[PDB]
Amino acid sequence: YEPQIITTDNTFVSGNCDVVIGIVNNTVYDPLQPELDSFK
Amino acid sequence: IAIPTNFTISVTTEILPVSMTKTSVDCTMYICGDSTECSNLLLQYGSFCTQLNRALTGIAVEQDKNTQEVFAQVKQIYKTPPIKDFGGFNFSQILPDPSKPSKRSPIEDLLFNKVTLAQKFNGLTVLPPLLTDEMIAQYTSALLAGTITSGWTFGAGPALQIPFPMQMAYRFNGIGVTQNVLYENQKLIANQFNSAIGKIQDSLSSTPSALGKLQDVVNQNAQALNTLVKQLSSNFGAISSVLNDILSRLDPPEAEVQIDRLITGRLQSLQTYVTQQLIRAAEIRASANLAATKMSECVLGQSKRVDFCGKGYHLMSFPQSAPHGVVFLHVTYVPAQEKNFTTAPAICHDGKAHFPREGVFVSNGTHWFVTQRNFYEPQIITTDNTFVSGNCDVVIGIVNNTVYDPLQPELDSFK
Amino acid sequence: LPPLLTDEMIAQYTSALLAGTITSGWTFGAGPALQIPFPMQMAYRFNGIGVTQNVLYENQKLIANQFNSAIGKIQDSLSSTPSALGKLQDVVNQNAQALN
Amino acid sequence: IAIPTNFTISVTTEILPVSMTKTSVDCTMYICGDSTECSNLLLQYGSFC
Amino acid sequence: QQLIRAAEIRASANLAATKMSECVLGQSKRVDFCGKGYHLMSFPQSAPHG
Amino acid sequence: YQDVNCTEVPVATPTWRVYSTGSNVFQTRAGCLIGAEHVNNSYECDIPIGAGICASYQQSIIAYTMSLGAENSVAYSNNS
Ligand SMILES: *[C@@H]1O[C@H](CO)[C@@H](O[C@@H]2O[C@H](CO)[C@@H](O)[C@H](O)[C@H]2NC(C)=O)[C@H](O)[C@H]1NC(C)=O
Ligand SMILES: *[C@@H]1O[C@H](CO)[C@@H](O[C@@H]2O[C@H](CO)[C@@H](O)[C@H](O)[C@H]2NC(C)=O)[C@H](O)[C@H]1NC(C)=O
Ligand SMILES: *[C@@H]1O[C@H](CO)[C@@H](O[C@@H]2O[C@H](CO)[C@@H](O)[C@H](O)[C@H]2NC(C)=O)[C@H](O)[C@H]1NC(C)=O
Ligand SMILES: *[C@@H]1O[C@H](CO)[C@@H](O[C@@H]2O[C@H](CO)[C@@H](O)[C@H](O)[C@H]2NC(C)=O)[C@H](O)[C@H]1NC(C)=O
Ligand SMILES: *[C@@H]1O[C@H](CO)[C@@H](O[C@@H]2O[C@H](CO)[C@@H](O)[C@H](O)[C@H]2NC(C)=O)[C@H](O)[C@H]1NC(C)=O
Ligand SMILES: *[C@@H]1O[C@H](CO)[C@@H](O[C@@H]2O[C@H](CO)[C@@H](O)[C@H](O)[C@H]2NC(C)=O)[C@H](O)[C@H]1NC(C)=O
Ligand SMILES: *[C@@H]1O[C@H](CO)[C@@H](O)[C@H](O)[C@H]1NC(C)=O
Ligand SMILES: *[C@@H]1O[C@H](CO)[C@@H](O)[C@H](O)[C@H]1NC(C)=O
Ligand SMILES: *[C@@H]1O[C@H](CO)[C@@H](O)[C@H](O)[C@H]1NC(C)=O
Ligand SMILES: *[C@@H]1O[C@H](CO)[C@@H](O)[C@H](O)[C@H]1NC(C)=O
Ligand SMILES: *[C@@H]1O[C@H](CO)[C@@H](O)[C@H](O)[C@H]1NC(C)=O
Repeated sequence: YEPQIITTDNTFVSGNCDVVIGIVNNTVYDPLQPELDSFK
Repeated sequence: IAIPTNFTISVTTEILPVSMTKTSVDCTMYICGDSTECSNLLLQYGSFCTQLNRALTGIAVEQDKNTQEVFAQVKQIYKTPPIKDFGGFNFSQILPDPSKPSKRSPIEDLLFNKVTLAQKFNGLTVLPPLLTDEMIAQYTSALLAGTITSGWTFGAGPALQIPFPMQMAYRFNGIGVTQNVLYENQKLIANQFNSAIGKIQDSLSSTPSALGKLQDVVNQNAQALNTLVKQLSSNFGAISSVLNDILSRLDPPEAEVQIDRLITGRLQSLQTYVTQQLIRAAEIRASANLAATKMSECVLGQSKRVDFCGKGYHLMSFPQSAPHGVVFLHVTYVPAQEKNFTTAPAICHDGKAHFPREGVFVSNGTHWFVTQRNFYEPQIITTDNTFVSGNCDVVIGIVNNTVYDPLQPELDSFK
Repeated sequence: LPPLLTDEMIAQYTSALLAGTITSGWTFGAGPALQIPFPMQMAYRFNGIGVTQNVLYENQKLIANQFNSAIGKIQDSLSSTPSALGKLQDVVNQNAQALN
Repeated sequence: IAIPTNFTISVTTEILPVSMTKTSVDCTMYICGDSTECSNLLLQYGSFC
Repeated sequence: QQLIRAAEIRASANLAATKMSECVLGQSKRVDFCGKGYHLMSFPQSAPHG
Repeated sequence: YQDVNCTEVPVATPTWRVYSTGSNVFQTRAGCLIGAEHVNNSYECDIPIGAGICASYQQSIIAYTMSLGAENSVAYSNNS
């Protein structure tokens, strides 16, 4: 048990979220966005 | 290259004997039989009978040891929840059925009904097995409930629950197919699984004799024992085959020789029978050890040894009892519907050679894609599913193609 | 009594197995046989024991030379030493002696 | 620590026996050898043969 | 004597069958089961009785 | 005594006539045992008898049906 924030580099995307049963809603934090906002 | 595009689940039956009938025979009742002078003559031959009885007792105990080793492998007796919502799967065929005889599932009942087969004779005895059939059914039910509910974790330490459609999801992950395949083909997989288990019992029942080994051993034992009894009525080069006749019709000093001849013949026959029983018990114990191994590796965990359990990539197994043995049902993943493409070792872009992180390169004729090895889900070649190494010209057989970069458009819009 | 399977037929089985494992990797042991270029199969075999693929793809010629030389040496090793077999002969000797 | 920098592919031989010559013995003929007296005497002994 | 020898030969045959199934038809992660070193692949050959 | 409808036990010396007939007689599949007390509850298997009976010493000797372990049901639900 080592909980961690759900970023976009420890998970992968595949299709849309209709076929799977049991999908939940949440936000996947992206690491590049704060740096891009800082520097643009 | 040729990559599959579809799959089939399959279930395969395996049958193994684990024990034989425990028997016991004592000399004095057999060789001589309620006669004092015959016993007096036999006493001169030494201690054959003590060692014979010891040898038979060894096998008698070893049978119980075999059963204990093969079946008794759980510290606790688990139990399925009262409701059944295993994500669409259906285990009604294998789970115990209450509205029936004591505890047996339909397949176990079919097994007991299909297999069909000694009474009290002179000097022979059969000892009851130490574990009754209900206890064996209880063990198998515990194992099945544990593996349905808690995966393989109950084999190592304490049982930890897990949703079934999620444990199979990364039971695929063992054989190299990613998770989303199951989560996007759950309904089809469940239907194939249910259909296969439905077929298996008809396959067992329709074939008149597929049990084979389980029945076979029984016959052998009976046959051997019969000959022993039929060895009792033999003159062995004497006047008559009945001891009372010999003793009554002649004086003891004369009849002693005939008594001795019968003694020698019967003793030799008993020796041969015991030797045969020992040799057979060795092989049965070997099969029991193999069964215990298969139990440990295949039921309590996934296996990576090819053709150890079923044909194809292995997923799990389910045990069932039998009159004198065990029956495994192996669930396997078999690819099918292959389609062929053209490949290349590694791309060469910008003067640098790019290799795939996990998967192969394929091409439908004009464009190039990266796909996993056991399934066909093409993806655009990016810079995060490939790794760079070395220079372009070293590798033989490379091809030219661009490698898309995800960060470039994003910084292009926001320079 | 004669054996049920003649020796030529055993040789045919071994040839079939060898061809299958040469030109199809090991997929023919699970389902339908699938072809794949041999150097790619060897690359995956390396990837299966903790060595990345570029190690093979850079040193293909050296791998080939070592492989060929080793197989060449096996034949001489068998031919020279007379006790190379040493185990199949023992069974025949024991059976003949017991029957005699 | 110590790590390698080279390798040598090798091939090794292993040998296993799988079968032995099938055989049979004419039980009665070996003991008696086409003699009527021996054959008649042997029937007393039983079903060893 | 023949019975005991046949049992031993059966043990050897079962071992050979397991080796053929597990090493010719795929890689193996069992140490020293097939060769000394890291296993890659095996090739079979026949013999008069083995 | 093995394979005997136990009523026939007295038929077949100074102190042996306390283990014949007697007061406690238990009938099992293997035979009948004299000198033990039947108990309803169950424990682990001590000295075994057959057909699921394991005699033991506790201050007397008891004969009970064998136990297979402790019940344990796993709390299983489709999102836990
Ligand atoms: C998860 O988020 C999605 C996206 O907003 C939700 O789907 C929509 O929810 C709103 C809420 O009122 C509905 O009006 C829409 O009809 C839904 N669908 C679409 C396509 O917009 C969804 O309800 C959220 N919750 C779950 C459990 O999925
Ligand atoms: C993979 O094979 C399965 C069957 O093994 C396909 O499922 C069948 O699809 C057809 C479509 O016309 C249906 O009529 C059948 O009823 C389906 N069978 C079952 C058991 O449901 C499946 O479509 C194949 N995969 C793909 C991608 O086509
Ligand atoms: C699980 O499978 C069993 C047997 O395959 C199902 O039991 C049968 O269900 C059919 C449905 O119409 C009945 O007609 C039969 O009488 C049932 N009993 C049999 C065949 O012995 C069971 O319904 C399935 N469970 C689920 C949840 O689908
Ligand atoms: C090979 O695959 C590519 C990728 O899908 C195909 O290119 C696209 O194919 C779709 C399918 O009809 C078209 O709608 C697109 O317009 C195509 N181009 C692009 C840029 O997406 C290509 O047609 C395939 N070739 C063959 C021979 O199957
Ligand atoms: C991949 O692209 C490179 C870059 O153009 C190709 O390399 C050129 O090949 C031509 C062929 O004779 C030479 O004349 C050029 O001098 C090469 N230039 C460089 C920078 O190497 C290469 O041939 C292409 N490979 C394939 C398979 O198309
Ligand atoms: C690894 O060892 C091999 C030999 O086992 C080296 O290859 C030899 O290189 C020398 C010099 O180029 C040649 O004279 C030999 O003929 C080569 N041997 C063979 C069998 O071809 C190789 O150089 C070594 N690795 C490194 C990085 O040096
Ligand atoms: C779990 O089962 C319950 C039934 O009580 C159902 O309502 C729920 O939707 C299920 N959850 C998922 C993720 O399928
Ligand atoms: C392999 O694919 C090519 C086209 O890419 C096709 O022409 C050929 O027939 C295929 N080989 C088969 C089906 O054996
Ligand atoms: C494949 O074989 C053909 C045979 O003519 C040869 O021309 C081609 O160069 C080979 N390709 C590679 C990548 O070795
Ligand atoms: C023993 O005999 C009695 C009467 O003779 C009979 O009622 C009883 O059923 C017998 N016990 C068994 C186990 O058959
Ligand atoms: C045990 O069970 C029997 C019958 O089931 C009953 O008569 C008895 O009271 C119970 N308790 C004891 C201590 O024997």
